[PDB]
Amino acid sequence: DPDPMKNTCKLLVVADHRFYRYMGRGEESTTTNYLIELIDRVDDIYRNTAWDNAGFKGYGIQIEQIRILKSPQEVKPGEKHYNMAKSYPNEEKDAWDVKMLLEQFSFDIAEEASKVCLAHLFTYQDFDMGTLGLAYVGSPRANSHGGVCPKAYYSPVGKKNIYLNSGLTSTKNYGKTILTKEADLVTTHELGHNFGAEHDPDGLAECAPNEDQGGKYVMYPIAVSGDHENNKMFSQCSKQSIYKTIESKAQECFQERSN
Ligand SMILES: CC#CCOc1ccc(S(=O)(=O)N2CCSC(C)(C)[C@@H]2C(=O)NO)cc1
Ligand SMILES: [Zn+2]
Repeated sequence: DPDPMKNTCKLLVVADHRFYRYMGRGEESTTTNYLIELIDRVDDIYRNTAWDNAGFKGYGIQIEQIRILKSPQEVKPGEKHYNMAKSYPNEEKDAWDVKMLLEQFSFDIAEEASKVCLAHLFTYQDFDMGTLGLAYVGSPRANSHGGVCPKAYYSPVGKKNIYLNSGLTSTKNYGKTILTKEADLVTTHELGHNFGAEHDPDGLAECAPNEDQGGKYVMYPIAVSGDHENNKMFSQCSKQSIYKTIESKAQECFQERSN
């Protein structure tokens, strides 16, 4: 039965200078409110999900710290940063290579990252191939590096400890802002990875239903529209993975739900 004291994954949420400018209209309060609202709607999905299809419910996400980067991190030659002005590795792209950004962000946020269940990056960058978000997959194993619950690994190159309790979401795709309902689902799904779910097996009918049965679930490998019933829910495939992970990791790094 869930532990009321250990039922919530507290977030560090970062809005880099891009999201701030283009989603928050250059306003800190606007940016802050947007993401408080976003995470709150993502939390409705999680909290209301029964991972064992019965009483293993109530588990959610809350922001512990929001950080708004009103300004890019200035960079001289031969040095990089996730919230730097320029994209990496190609300068002449709208966006970073998604995997390198997640990697960069995790290195830069390392000191903060160790203090929280999860760290999440919000950005406004048009990644190639319609890519919208990325995150490390959690696991019930104690040594797992990735997903819920910070676990140090030393980077000899980085000259410090890193935590892969992280993920990111962009609200820009094919040259435009995505829909609010799309953004909610990008974050649900990345946090879903963090929480331990791999993508749904697309040829398995129970975990990838046809439209007439409510459509695909949120861990479907191709961005869902959010128009169909199942789009905002977790498949049984996702439940079984996330359940195991929560069952093991809640005692480690989950906290009490705050008002
Ligand atoms: C709208 C919506 C939705 C559900 O969440 C998603 C988040 C990212 C992607 S993705 O960026 O399109 N993509 C799918 C192919 S594998 C790759 C890593 C490229 C990525 C993903 O699954 N990230 O978690 C799709 C759905
Ligand atoms: Zn995914």
